[PDB]
Amino acid sequence: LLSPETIEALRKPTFDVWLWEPNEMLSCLEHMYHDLGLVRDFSINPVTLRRWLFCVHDNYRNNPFHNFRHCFCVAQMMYSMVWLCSLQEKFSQTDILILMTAAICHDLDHPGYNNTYQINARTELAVRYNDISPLENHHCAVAFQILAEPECNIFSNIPPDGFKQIRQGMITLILATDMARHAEIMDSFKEKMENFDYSNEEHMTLLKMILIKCCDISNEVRPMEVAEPWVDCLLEEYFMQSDREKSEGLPVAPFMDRDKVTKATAQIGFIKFVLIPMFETVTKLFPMVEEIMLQPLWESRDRYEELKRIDDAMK
Amino acid sequence: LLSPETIEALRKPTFDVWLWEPNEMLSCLEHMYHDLGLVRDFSINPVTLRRWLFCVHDNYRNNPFHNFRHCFCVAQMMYSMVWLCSLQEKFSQTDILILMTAAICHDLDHPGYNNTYQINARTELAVRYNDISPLENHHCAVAFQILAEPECNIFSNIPPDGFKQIRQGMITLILATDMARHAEIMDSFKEKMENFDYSNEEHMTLLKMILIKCCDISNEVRPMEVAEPWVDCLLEEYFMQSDREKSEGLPVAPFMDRDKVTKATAQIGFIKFVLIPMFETVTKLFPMVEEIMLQPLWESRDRYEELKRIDDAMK
Ligand SMILES: CCC[C@H]1CN(CC(=O)N2CCc3ccccc32)Cc2c1[nH]c(=O)c(C#N)c2-c1ccc(C)cc1
Ligand SMILES: [Mg+2]
Ligand code: NA
Ligand code: NA
Repeated sequence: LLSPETIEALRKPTFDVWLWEPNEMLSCLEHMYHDLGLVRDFSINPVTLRRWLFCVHDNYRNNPFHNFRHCFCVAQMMYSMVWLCSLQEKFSQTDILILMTAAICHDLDHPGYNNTYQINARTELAVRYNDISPLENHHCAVAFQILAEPECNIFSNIPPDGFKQIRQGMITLILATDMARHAEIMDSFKEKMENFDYSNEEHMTLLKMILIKCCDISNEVRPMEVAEPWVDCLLEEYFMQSDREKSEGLPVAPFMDRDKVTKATAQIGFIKFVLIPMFETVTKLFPMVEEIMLQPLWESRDRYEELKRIDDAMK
Repeated sequence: LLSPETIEALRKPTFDVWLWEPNEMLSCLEHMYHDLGLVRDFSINPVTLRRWLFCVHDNYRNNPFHNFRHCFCVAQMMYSMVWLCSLQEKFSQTDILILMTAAICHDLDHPGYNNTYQINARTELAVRYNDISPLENHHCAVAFQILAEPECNIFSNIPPDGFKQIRQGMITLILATDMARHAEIMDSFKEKMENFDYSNEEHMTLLKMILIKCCDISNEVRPMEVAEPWVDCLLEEYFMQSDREKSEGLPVAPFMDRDKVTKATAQIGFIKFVLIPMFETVTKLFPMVEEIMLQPLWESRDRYEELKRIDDAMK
């Protein structure tokens, strides 16, 4: 249970996610729902909220990166963004609920190997989802198989009008965390940014997809003490893919090959080309993000480049 | 064995489809992949082609409408419009192969209850496909499961690069048979119709989708000896659903309700507001479409609107 200091600390992207076990992180997730007013406002059963989170945890696998601790991070970032940008002013509790609950469920039952792998290798998955985000489809399908189980049904006191709405909302947001759609989504978002209209449901739907996207890859925003380990974790998972592809005679992405990559090169690429554009467009709507999220993205890039000439002198 | 009155009758849309038993209709679909070049071309095995088709028979269901026979009508109709329109000049044999093969697999394993039931009943299927064309994804999914079996893999001898173009093609096509996407498809089709261009893959891709749709719903193009028994069938399914749907508290469509439908009324709008204006914008690119198809339609509309006043006098 929760230290009033921690209680404060948890809302900030600083927060050291490595000082926490699973079952403590679960106690943190429980807190966020209570704190955000979700439990009161959607008559969530407090036992059933605990049981669901266990049910959820249970169904993430032990991958180097795509494990429960990713999910917790993404959630905790969404919670963080909710306080930073005062999102409870700009969204309904039913939107807020959707964001949190998506965030938690978004990379569920991840097998460790992305869609590219799923597709190329004709996996039962990609067969079953016809090469359209077989992962991210599955994530949802699990997410609701879980919620179907009455003891893990935290929506049990929401009537069908509510549920239908949340279901669509979650399914959108989870499916947007395929990166194949990153520029697609980022373009459409910039288009609507010219004259952003908090009245306009398509604008908010985009905004929401962005927010979870920001979270689905916020790692580097955190302190580097905290952030860097994830990179190793990610790479470890990546090389674990390519080795199996190189084995089975399947395509290998340049970002996933042992020989071609370095930690320093790949992250410079990702920070400058993917992250800072996304967190820039979002800074337009919420200025308070420059300071808290762009700053330690700028720093993290400045570090990786000094680490680049150190990767270049050695080899 | 096929008599050459049959081998003549198959290439045109009149072809009566209630005569032939299953094993005989398989022979027709064999004839078509030899006759259209695809056996000679794609190095297709002559026994993997009779296994894949006997297999594909086993994985339709005994549905009042959406059955193997529906699969035959649509492909046999799809055959009819290769000669009719002379599509072997405009389209590649890849495009010819996809279109044929899609037609054959397009409503695979249909349970006889539409997207709107699966979803509203929160059925395993709907949960899995997240309300996104639940059936048209399931059909496509069952398809490529047969063609992953090595004793049915007709594409065995095809490259993955060819297979990958046959994949992300047959896919695009079967997901277009969700009439729920009808409106959306039509309008994007007339968007290109302004200035049509057989060079462009997209315009050509859109064309391909249109063509296959016209087939799923191509019953009243046929002679009303042949064409009218598919409105006793369609409704036998439609009612079976709306019996259970009322019986499980679930919304019922007007158009499926027992006591709001009389065959005639149903097909008049289904002809006036769906079939006619589709085939009309098919005919701008291929004029011979007018003669053969838009005719037996216009007359089936007349036939039904009189059949209407026999119904209206009675009630
Ligand atoms: C080895 C390079 C590390 C670098 C670049 N890399 C980018 C990448 O692999 N891909 C492959 C598909 C794609 C589409 C558009 C842009 C990039 C990429 C992955 C990544 C990086 N840094 C990160 O902090 C995170 C995080 N979170 C990710 C990351 C984030 C999400 C997921 C699903 C996977 C990886
Ligand atoms: Mg994911
Ligand atoms: Na687990
Ligand atoms: Na069967």
